[PDB]
Amino acid sequence: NVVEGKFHVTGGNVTTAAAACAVDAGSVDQTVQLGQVRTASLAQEGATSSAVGFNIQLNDCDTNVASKAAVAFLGTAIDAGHTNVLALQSSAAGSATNVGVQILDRTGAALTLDGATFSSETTLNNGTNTIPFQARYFATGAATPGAANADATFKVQYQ
Repeated sequence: NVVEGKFHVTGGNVTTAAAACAVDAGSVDQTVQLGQVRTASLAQEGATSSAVGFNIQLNDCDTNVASKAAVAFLGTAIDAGHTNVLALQSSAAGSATNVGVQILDRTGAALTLDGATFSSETTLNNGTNTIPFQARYFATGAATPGAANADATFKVQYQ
């Protein structure tokens, strides 16, 4: 009686303004294992699984172009009442219900997933910089077992 799955995320720079950095090729397409979580530990709205880390690495940054970077994520919100929780992908094995996936920035806050809400700003050094994130399961009710995969895309904005 578990939910198990992965978080798949792809992304790149905002392309409508100058980019201070290149996005590392290892960060533009990643899959984060969310783990095996018993539904008993996701039995009520608000319950969350232990978060799993993932990073977005930026290379060759020039702080004369911009001093800060942040990341916005886009994905399907699980419902209108939880716009910072990703809906699960469908699966042949039958996907879990009443549970979605959240993306957290360094501050621990779950991020809105509408492509317009940027994470906390990271002050850049020249060269390589890493922006750390986390992913976890979030229960919108009594979770039911089954595959629990989610996907999203990201854009890196410079300021």
